[PDB]
Amino acid sequence: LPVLAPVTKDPATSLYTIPFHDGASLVLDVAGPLVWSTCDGGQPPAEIPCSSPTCLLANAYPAPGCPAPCTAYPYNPVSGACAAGSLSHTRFVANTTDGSKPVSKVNVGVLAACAPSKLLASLPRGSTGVAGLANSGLALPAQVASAQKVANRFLLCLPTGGPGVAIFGGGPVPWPQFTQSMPYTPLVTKGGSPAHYISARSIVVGDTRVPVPEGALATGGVMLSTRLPYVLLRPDVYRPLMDAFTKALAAQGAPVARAVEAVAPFGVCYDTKTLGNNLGGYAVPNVQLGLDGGSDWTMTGKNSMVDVKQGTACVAFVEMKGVAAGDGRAPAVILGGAQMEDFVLDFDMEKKRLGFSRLPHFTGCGGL
Amino acid sequence: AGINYVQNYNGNLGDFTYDESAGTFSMYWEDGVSSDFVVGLGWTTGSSNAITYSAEYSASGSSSYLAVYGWVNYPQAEYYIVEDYGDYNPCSSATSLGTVYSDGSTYQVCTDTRTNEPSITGTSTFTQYFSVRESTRTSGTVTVANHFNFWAQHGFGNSDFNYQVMAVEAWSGAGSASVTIS
Repeated sequence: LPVLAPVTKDPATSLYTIPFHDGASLVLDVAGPLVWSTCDGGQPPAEIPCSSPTCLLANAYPAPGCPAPCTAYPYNPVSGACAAGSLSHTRFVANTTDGSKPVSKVNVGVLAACAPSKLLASLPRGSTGVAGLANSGLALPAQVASAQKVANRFLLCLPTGGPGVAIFGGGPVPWPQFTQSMPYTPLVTKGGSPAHYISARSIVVGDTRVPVPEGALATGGVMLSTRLPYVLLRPDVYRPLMDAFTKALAAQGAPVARAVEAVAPFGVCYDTKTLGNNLGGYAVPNVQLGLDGGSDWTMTGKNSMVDVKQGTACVAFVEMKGVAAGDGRAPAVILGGAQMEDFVLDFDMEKKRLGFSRLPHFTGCGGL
Repeated sequence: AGINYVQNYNGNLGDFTYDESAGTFSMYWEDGVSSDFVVGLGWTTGSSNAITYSAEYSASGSSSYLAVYGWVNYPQAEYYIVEDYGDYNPCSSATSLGTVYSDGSTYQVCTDTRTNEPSITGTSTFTQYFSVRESTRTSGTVTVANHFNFWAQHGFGNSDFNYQVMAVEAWSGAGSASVTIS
C-alpha cells in the first residue's frame, strides 16, 4: 500500500515537515533531488563506490556552491548552504493507507546523504534534514516507489495549520467530494533540473488578462516550490502582473487600500486595516494561471497575501533577483507554499501529469 | 424581516440573480463550476427567527448545498443548516455531536475546528457547525432556535450573530436553484 505521513507547517519558518523516524522530521522540498539528514551510528555508510550508477545519480544536480566510497553534496534549500556527505541506509517510519487514513505501521528503507549539523540552520526546530520530492531516482517518492512497490507518484495536501497530508505511492485520489473533477496539466521535464514544471499560457488578474511579452509564458514556465511561501516572478512578468494587481486593489465607504513600507523580502505591502475580506481571504484581486489542459490554478487572498506583522500584509508576488527580464532559461513563475496550501496535488511521474484540486472554502488540508 | 444582505462569493461563476424586496434569488450553474461559490439572501445580523423558504433545487449532478448559512462573531463560528444537498453529505467527514430533531426531521450534527483559515475577521481559528437534514427537502420552515440551542451545548455562542442567509453553495458539477424566502 502507499505510505502516508502527516504534514506540519512550521509557524516560525513557514516550511512544511513530515515525521521521518525517532521524533526527527524532514523538510519537504519539492525541487530537492536527495533525502538527507544528520546521522549517527545505525545510519552506517552504504557500500556504494563513487563510480557506480547510484553515486553519479546522487551528484547529478550540484548546488551552486559545490563542484564535485561515495560523497554526495546535500543542499539546504533555504540558506543555500551545502556540504560533503556520505550515502547511508536509513528508515522512513510512517503508516500505510488504503485511501487517506492510516492502516498499519511501515518501515521503509531509504538511502539518505548524511549531512553535518551545521546544514540544519534555517530549518524548523526538530528537523534533522530535507526530504527531496523532485522527479529523480534518489528523491523520497522514487525511493518509496521501489522499496514499497508502489507508483512513482505522490500526493500533497499542504496545510495552513493543523496536520496536512502526504501520500507516497499513488492509488485513486482520495476525497472524491473534492477531487472527483480534479483537473490535470502535463508535468514538463527540463534539462538539467529534477524539479516539477507545468505550463501556463495566460495569467489573469480579476477578469483581465495580464499583457505579457510574446513568448514570456512558455512550456514548462511554471515551477513548483516549497522553499518559500510566496511566488517568485521573472521581471518581465513581475512588472505587468504587479501593476495590474495594485491598480485593481487601489480601485476597490470602507477604507481604500493604503501601501506601507515594504517588509523584506517583499516589495509591496499594505496596511491590513485598509483591506477587506471574503470567503477566499483578504479581498484583493483574484489571480488565475490558465494551464495547459484548459483549467485554471486560482489564487485568492489566502494565497496572494502574507501576514508579516501586526498591521501589515504583503503581496505574495516577489521579483526574482539575478535573472534578466525575458530570460527563458528561468521559469516565468515559481509557485510557493501558500499557493499550494489547501490544494490536493497529485504529482504523477508515471503519467507525467499534475492534478490540482483546490479545496472549497469550508474545508482544507489541515485535519483532512 | 425584510432582506437587507446579499451573499455573493463567486456568484460570477454562474448566473446569479436576486431581488431583495421580493426575497427571491436564483443561481444557475448548468455549464458547471470548478471553484466554490456561496450565494444567497438574508440579513446583515442574524437571529433566532425562524426562516421559511421555498426552492427548486436540482443538484444531483453537483457537490452542493441548500442551507441556512452564517457566522457568529464570538466565539467565532461558521455554520450551516443543510436542508438538501448534492453528492456530498458534510457530516460524513466530521466529528459527530449526535442529533437534533426539528421541523419534522432528525438532523445529524457535526463540528470541526478550522485552523488558520479565512473568516469574517481575516485569517483565524474558529469552529464550524453543521446540521444536516436526514429527510432532505426543498421547502419548509427552519426553526433555527432549535439548532442553535443544541449547538450551544457544544460551544456555539447562540448570540452575537454576524450575517445569516439562505444560500446555495457548490464547488463541482452542474445544477440550478431558485429560492424564495418568505
